[PDB]
Amino acid sequence: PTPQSTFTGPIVVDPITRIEGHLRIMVEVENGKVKDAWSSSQLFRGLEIILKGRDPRDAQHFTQRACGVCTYVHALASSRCVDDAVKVSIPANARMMRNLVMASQYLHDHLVHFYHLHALDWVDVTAALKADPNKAAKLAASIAPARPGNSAKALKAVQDKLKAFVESGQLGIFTNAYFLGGHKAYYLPPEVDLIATAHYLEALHMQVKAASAMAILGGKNPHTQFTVVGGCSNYQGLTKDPLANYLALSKEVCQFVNECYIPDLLAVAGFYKDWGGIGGTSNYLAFGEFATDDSSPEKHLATSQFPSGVITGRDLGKVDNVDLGAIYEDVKYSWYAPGGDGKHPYDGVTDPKYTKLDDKDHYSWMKAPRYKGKAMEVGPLARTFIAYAKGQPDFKKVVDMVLGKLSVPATALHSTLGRTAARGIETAIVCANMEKWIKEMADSGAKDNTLCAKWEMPEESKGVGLADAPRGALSHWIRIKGKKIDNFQLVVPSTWNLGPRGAQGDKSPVEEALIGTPIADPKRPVEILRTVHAFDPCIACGVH
Amino acid sequence: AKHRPSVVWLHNAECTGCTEAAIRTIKPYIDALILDTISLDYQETIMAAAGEAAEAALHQALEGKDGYYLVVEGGLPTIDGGQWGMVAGHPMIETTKKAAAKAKGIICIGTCSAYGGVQKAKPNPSQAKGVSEALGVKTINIPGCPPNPINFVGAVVHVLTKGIPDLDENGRPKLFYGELVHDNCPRLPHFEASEFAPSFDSEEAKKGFCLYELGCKGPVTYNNCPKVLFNQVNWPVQAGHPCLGCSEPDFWDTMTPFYEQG
Ligand code: SF4
Ligand code: SF4
Ligand code: FCO
Ligand code: F3S
Ligand SMILES: [Mg+2]
Ligand code: NI
Repeated sequence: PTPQSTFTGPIVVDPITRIEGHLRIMVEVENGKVKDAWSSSQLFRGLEIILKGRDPRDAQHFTQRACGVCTYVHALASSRCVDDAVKVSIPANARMMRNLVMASQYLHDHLVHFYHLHALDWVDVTAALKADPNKAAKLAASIAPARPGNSAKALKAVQDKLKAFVESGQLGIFTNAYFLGGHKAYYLPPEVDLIATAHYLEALHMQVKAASAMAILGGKNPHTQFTVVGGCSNYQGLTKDPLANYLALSKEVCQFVNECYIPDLLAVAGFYKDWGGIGGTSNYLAFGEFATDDSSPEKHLATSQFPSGVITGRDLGKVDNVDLGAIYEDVKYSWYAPGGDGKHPYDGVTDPKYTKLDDKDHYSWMKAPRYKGKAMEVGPLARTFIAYAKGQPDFKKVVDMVLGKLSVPATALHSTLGRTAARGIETAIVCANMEKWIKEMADSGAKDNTLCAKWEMPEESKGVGLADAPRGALSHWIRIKGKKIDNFQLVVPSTWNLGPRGAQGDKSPVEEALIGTPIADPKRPVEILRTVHAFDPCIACGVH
Repeated sequence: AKHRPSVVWLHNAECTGCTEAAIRTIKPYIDALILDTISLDYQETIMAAAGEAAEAALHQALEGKDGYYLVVEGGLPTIDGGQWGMVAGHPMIETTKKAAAKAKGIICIGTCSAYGGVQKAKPNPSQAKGVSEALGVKTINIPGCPPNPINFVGAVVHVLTKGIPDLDENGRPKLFYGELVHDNCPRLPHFEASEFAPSFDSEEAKKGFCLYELGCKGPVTYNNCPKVLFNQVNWPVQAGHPCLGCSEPDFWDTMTPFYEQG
C-alpha cells in the first residue's frame, strides 16, 4: 500500500524547487493525508502595467520576458494578438514557421521538465550507487530499445562518475535531497535509478541540441527574435541547408524521446501505479495548437491539429467548443485591490495590493481565471483528454499504447500519474509529426518565400492571441487606442492551474489535486512535490 | 578529491531565461561544470531539496568554511519593504544583501540583475532595482536578455582561475562586451552602402539588407552575438530581425520603440 504517516498539522513548502519562479505551498494534513491546500505565488513584476501606453509592436518583446523557460510562447501569443487587432492574416510560411518553433519548444520544454524538474521526485539518485551495472544493463535491454548508452560499460561509467561526486562530500544540487538515506515514498529498485540517472545526464546534452534546432528558425534560445507583426523575418529559415540541419537535430531529439523519455516514463509509471488514483481534477480546457489556418482566433480554435475544447466533470462524451466570452479572472483571494472580480480579459484590471504572508483571504500574486464559474485544468493532460475524446488518430493510438503498457483504464489518467504520462504522450506525437511539418515548410519556402504580410495600425481596436503553450491554454488580450496599448492582459496556463481560489472560494486545479495526498514523512513531503510538479508550474508566467 | 569552489545562485525578479541560457553551455557542458569545476551549492531551478531543506542548504553554503561566489539572477523589487518578491518568507532584497556581504565575488547574470531589467521598465510598479543599484556593491555584470552562456561560463571560469577580468564602465567584461554588435555584423557592408530594408516583407529584407531602418540597435549595443552566435547556429540579425540592444542598461526604456531609431 501507499506509505502514509499519521501526521496531523500544517506543512509549508517554500521554496518549491524544480519549477520556474517563486511558489509557496501550504497544506493542512490530517492523519497523514492533505485535507486542505493553498497555492501562493510569491513574486510580482507587472508586465501588464508596464505595457500601458507603449507601441503595440513592442508588446511581444516585453511579454516574451514573462518567462524564459517557456520562451517564445508569449512572443507568439502577442504576435497573434496584435495580428488579430490590426486584422492582418499572416502568410502560409509564417504560420508554418511559427508552428514549427512551437513544436521545437514542446520538445525542449517537456524533456527538461521530466528529467531535470520532475524525475528527482520519483528517482533516488543515491540509490543508483547500489545498482549492479550488468543487471541494470540487462534490465534496460528488456524495458527499452537497444542503444550504446544503456550498455553495462556506459551505466558503470555513470555510476563511477556519480560515486566520485558523492564521495567528495560536496553534494551540490543534491544537498539535503528528500531521498538521502532512503524514503518510503521512493519505490524504484536501484537498477532503475541508475538508468534514470544516466538519462538525466544524457538529457542535459540533448536539451542543448533541442535548443539549437529551435534557434535555427527562432534566431536564438532563450528568447527568440524572428516574429514580426504580419509574420516572420527569418527568410534564411526557409532555405535548404538550415532546414536540413533543423531536421537532423530534430531527429536526434526525437530518437532520445522514443529511446529514453517514453521508456523511462513508462518504467516509472509502472512502479507508481498507486499514483493513478491520486491528484485528479475534473475540468479541462485547451485552445488547441498547430492549426492549419491561423487567420483568426476562431479559425485557430477550429483547425488546431491538437484540438481545442472544454471538458467538464470528467465527461469524455461531451467536448464543448471554447467560448472566449466566458473567460474571466477573479482577485478575491489574490494580492489585488478588492472589487476587480469577474473581469473578462478585455476589461482586465491589474492593481497590486499586498497584505501579508499566509493571509488566507489574500494569498497569491496570481489571479484566479475561471470559465463560467469553474476552475479549469490546462496542459498536456487537458489536451490529451480533449484529443482522445474527439478521436484524434495519433492521440488515440498513443494513449491506448500507454493504457495497455500499464494495464489501466482511461479513467486512471485523471491523476498525477496521468498528468505526467500525458506530457510524454504529446511529446511522442509532436515527434511523429516533425518530419511532415518540416517537409511541408521546406517545399512551400522553396516555391515562394513570402514570410510577412502588409498591415496598418488602426487608431482603435482589440484583439486576442491564443496558443497552447507546453503548460496549456495561453491568451493575450489587447485593447488599442490612439494607436497605443490601452489595455494588455495575459491569462497564462499556470494562472489557470496554480492560481488561488476564485470569488466563490472554489479551489484552483492544483489546490484541488493536492486534497487526499498521502504524506509518508512530514519532514520530507515529496508527495506534495510530485503533484505540484506534475502541473509543471511556471510562476513568472502565472503572475507576469 | 580536489575541493571545488562553492557557488550560490540566487533567483530574484527574473524569468529564468538566464538560468536556461547558462545550461546551454557546451564548453564545458553543464554537467561537467557542476561535477568537475564548481560546486553549485544552491540553485532553486534544479536543486533536489525544497522548502526548509532547501533553505538549510543555502544557510549551509553561506556558512561554508571555504567561502563561496555569488551569482544573482533577476532584479530586486523594493516596494513595500521588499515584500513583492519573497523566498522562504524573506524579502529577496534582504537575502541577496546577506549573501552579498560575505561573497568572495558577485556575478550578475543578465540585464535584470545587472541593471534592473524588464520589471524596472516604466512605470516600474514593484520599484525594481539592479543588484548594484539596490545594495551599493560592485558587481561583475554579464548582461543580455539573456546573456550568451559563453559570456557567463567564460566569466565564472575566469573569476575562479585568474581573478576579476577587466571591466568597462557598465561593469561588463571587455573580453565579451568590448565590441559593438554592429562592428562584427555580416550586414555591415549593406549599412556602409546605405542598403536598408524598408519593411520586413520587402525585397530588400529578402536580400538581407541592413536592418537599421527597421530599428536595429546593433550600432549602440556592446555584445559578441555575431561573433560567437547563439546555440552554435544563429543570432537575431542573421534571423532577419533587428538587435534590440538587450545587453545595454535600461534598454527597455532607452531602445524603445524597438522598430524605430532613437
Ligand atoms: S535578463 Fe532577460 S532572460 Fe535574464 S532573467 Fe531578466 S528578463 Fe529573464
Ligand atoms: S543589421 Fe544592425 S548591426 Fe547589422 S549592419 Fe545593420 S544596423 Fe549594424
Ligand atoms: N508553458 C508555459 Fe508558460 C506557463 N504557464 C506560458 O504560457
Ligand atoms: S538583441 Fe540582444 S541578443 Fe545580441 S543581437 Fe542584440 S544584443
Ligand atoms: Mg494577467
Ligand atoms: Ni513559463
